[PDB]
Amino acid sequence: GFYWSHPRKFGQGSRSCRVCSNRHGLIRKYGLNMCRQCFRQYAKDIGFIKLD
Amino acid sequence: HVAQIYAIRQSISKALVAYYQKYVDEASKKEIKDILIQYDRTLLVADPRRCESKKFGGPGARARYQKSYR
Amino acid sequence: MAVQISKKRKFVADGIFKAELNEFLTRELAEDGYSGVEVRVTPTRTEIIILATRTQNVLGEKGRRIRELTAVVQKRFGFPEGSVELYAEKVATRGLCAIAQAESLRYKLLGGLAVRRACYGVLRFIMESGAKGCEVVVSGKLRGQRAKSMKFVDGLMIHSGDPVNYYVDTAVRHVLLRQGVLGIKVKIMLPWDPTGKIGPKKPLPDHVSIVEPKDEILPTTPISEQK
Amino acid sequence: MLMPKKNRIAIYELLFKEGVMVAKKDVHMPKHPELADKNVPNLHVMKAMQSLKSRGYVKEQFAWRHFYWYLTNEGIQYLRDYLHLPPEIVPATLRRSR
Amino acid sequence: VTVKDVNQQEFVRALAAFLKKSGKLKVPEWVDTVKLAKHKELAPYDENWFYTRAASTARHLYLRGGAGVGSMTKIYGGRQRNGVMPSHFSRGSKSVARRVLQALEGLKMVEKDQDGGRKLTPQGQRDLDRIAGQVAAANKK
Amino acid sequence: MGRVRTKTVKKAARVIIEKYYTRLGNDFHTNKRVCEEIAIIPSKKLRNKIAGYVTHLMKRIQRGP
Amino acid sequence: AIHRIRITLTSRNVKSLEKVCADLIRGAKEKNLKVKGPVRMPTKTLRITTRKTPCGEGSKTWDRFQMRIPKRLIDLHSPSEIVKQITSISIEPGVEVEVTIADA
RNA sequence: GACAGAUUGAUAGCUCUUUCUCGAUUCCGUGGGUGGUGGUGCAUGGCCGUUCUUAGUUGGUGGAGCGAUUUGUCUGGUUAAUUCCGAUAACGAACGAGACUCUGGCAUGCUAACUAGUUACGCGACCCCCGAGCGGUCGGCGUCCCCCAACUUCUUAGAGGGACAAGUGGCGUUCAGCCACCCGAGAUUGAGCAAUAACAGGUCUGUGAUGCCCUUAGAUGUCCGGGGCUGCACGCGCGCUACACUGACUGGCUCAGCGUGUGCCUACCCUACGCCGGCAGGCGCGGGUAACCCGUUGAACCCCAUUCGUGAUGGGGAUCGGGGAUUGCAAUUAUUCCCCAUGAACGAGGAAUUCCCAGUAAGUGCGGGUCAUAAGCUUGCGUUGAUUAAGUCCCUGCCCUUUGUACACACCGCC
Repeated sequence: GFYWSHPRKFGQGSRSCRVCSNRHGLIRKYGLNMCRQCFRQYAKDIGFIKLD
Repeated sequence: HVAQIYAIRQSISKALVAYYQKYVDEASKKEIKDILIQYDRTLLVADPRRCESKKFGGPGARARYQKSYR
Repeated sequence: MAVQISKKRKFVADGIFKAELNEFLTRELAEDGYSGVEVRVTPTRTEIIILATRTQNVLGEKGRRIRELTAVVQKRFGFPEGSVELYAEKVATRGLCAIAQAESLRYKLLGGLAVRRACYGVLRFIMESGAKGCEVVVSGKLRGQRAKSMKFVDGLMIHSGDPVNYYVDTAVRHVLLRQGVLGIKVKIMLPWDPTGKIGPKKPLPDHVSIVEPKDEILPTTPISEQK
Repeated sequence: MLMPKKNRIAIYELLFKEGVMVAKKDVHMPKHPELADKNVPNLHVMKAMQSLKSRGYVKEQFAWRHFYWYLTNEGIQYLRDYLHLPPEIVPATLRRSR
Repeated sequence: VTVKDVNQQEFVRALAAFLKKSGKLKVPEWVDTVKLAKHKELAPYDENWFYTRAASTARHLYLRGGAGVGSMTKIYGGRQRNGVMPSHFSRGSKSVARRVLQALEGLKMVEKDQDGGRKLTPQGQRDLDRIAGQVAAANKK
Repeated sequence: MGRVRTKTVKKAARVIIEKYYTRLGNDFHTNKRVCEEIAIIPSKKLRNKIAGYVTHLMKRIQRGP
Repeated sequence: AIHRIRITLTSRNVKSLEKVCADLIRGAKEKNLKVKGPVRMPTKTLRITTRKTPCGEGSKTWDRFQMRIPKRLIDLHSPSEIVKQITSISIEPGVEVEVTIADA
């Protein structure tokens, strides 16, 4: 067990979607780390309700 | 900057109005309120207005990011 | 430990934990008609009421399955030994929950059946149960290389407003078949408008109920009385 | 009956010790909560357990990238006979109820 | 007739004069070659800012109970063409507001407050607004 | 222009009056909260909006039936 | 004991927070002591703005995902009974309750 | 499963001798997978886009048609809106609109609030002439606060109320309403939600949603190193900055709001105040699950103080010369920033064409999102805040009705 090495510490190497491990359009804010779609799926359940 | 002034204008006309009303008299309150509201400039009247929100697909409230078009 | 995670970043986290559950739970207690958890945090403890239907399967061998899921949630979201008790309960009037019936239709098709006779069997039921109205949509390829979309509807249904938000019981579920993939969409209308017990708002705001004259008898000559 | 012996013999006996073994799908952990005498992340765990299911002596869920390894009644034999463990054994689901 | 009662912009005009006509403060050397803030395009014409800016800074402290260097930088701002770019806000120079504070400290117009930040000291509190009397009573105009 | 009335109002209004001619009058704010008593009008807008014709039909009635 | 207790009530549901908030006032005033009633902080609006579209295309429409979080808090002075009574009762929905010891 | 060299990029036993250990793993077939940001969005789920915030759609019973179908579902007035009334073989219903939610504004009306403000006190003070004043006295920032003041005047957020074409005068079939005026927010402050029914719209690269297909170890499995995605005679698309003197650079004064922040799922912030340095910055140290700390968020336009003189000039400010910082293991392929230095076209834009009516256009920063590094991107937020339409269908495109139609892949047709 050796070699699989870089900065996996910053850069999107590191961070990915908690639901589906895709690595774009990522809701970093507010300690979510969902992909932007994985919001609208896991959104009502979270608490973000569309008001206005 | 500017707002702060019809704010302070409105305030020292309103305050002065509540002055002559509450303890002093009413006739002078009404002679004041007349002298003011014959030309308002929103002196005792709060300007009911406030800014619109922005909507997506535009720089301001209403206007829109220019349409590409072939 | 001395983090004190933020009333911004914390309710987000418990919304997330909520979601993470309601998925594995859905995806594992599927054949048993999981309707929904309501997460029940307490002193020293985190209750979590698994509101599903056929509780003979959530218990299993003398109550094994319940004990697996308890251990799972212990081992995942960080709940120490004796700090999490699952509590499987049977759903009241399962006709009126959506995902119960929508799942009942993933598995009625999966089992091996036509669309037609099945979804009627659902739609029939959910109305007969006690619904203001309902609809079911079975989009997807359906005995043909092309995709159809089928929609069998019954009773009343509001299709706009805030009202929708606390009245309809929407539920999407896929279904993966020996061919490909259909969509179920069950969308039930709740008649808790009549009698929740205190049905939330009760009126659909359109609807006013004028209580009637009731008495208003007698003009007559004057008279008096004493007591 | 495979791979790094020290690590994988410990993964079996972890799973026999427990009713359920959760995980995460992440090759780059060098650890895993409880056990992990040494390294043995996903890989050594997965490689073992994704063997166990396919032959049949364990059963899955997945649920938001994690692997929901639940121990099968047939596996009770496979792993205790792997681990020479006593013919009573009692894995973990002893389960005093009421 | 406090700093407020005097029409505040012809305050620092005379307070710049004060500290010139004192002939002490501690003018230094980065001076003739100073930018003033990366903010600006060009070094300032009145060759004598800091008599007039230490004036500002010192009266400023009169108006506000405590102020750091970080504060002084903040307050003397502006827009900043990064050019074809849009304009943004850049803090003023620290060095200069700092040495203005430290130099005001030499005459003892100011002092370091408790809880961080400079405020003006009673002695300075005087020299400041003494001339407020002299600016109102220079003449009514 | 903005406001012509909806049939939830026009119908309920006309039906209050059919049933409480004696209770109502030709003011707003009186019969306004009569409607709170004799009906279950959920929204304040509608509650209030209903006393709309409740008046516009009394102004009609005195003039004609 | 009598110590300077703060109860900080943080929740999302305004109605299901102010049934609890009222029950602490009416729970303390039963066994009267002191209070300084419910304080009302600014409500924090957790506002996210993502594209409606998965993938690219269509005229650019986004949603406006919101979560509120109103904080009430109630000061009091009591022993280790009245705290452990008033906190454990009036729990239930999605409501978080803090208990500060005293002053800091 | 292999510590010195041939090598190789690599301290890759990945490989060419040597061999020293774990030791039942290993290896080699076969079938079969397992992935794949491979393929196919005319194999599909969901989700989205849109026809289309346009007024439309549907049924029960009647009535008409043998029956597809049709009326109800409409001449006219009305209306943002088959929305309403009424004429009425229809009567009374259902979805869309409306009602609703959020929001935005009147609430010296209530409940309160050391995580708001506080307010003004009481002003008890420090208090320096901060300033007025001979002195009493006063104007005023700051503080000394605290508090066992007092209170909600603004702040906050809970319950409330209200605004409802409500009154009066026109106009109107004198109905439905429309118009004007009164009190006053005059019936419209702005979104979200949005039907039937569609469309090879888009999406397999948001989905551990996935049909089938490919590919499958030399692997399109996962990566390291580099490279590219940035390349350049030309073409178009959204932006910004200018063209200057109602302006340019030179003093100064001075007014927020929505947010945002550490200590977060795997290594990582927000930043107050000390020195140092010009500056980038650097180096000191401080508060901060936050309405406390940043933070009276001390901004730009704006506002005020001097230069300049209509010079492609001081606008403009490109393209390069050279330094210096910072992020990053690493910036070559100017990373980002600063400091120098060069110092462009543009003096209002040829053919066209979108945007919109009130706190609106425009300017103007500022947050958020994107972020190690970082935005000329969007989405919000105030702030400064105009001109003008207040109507029409003249162009474009939409609704109904009647009608014609050899069109029904519907005129981008048919011939």
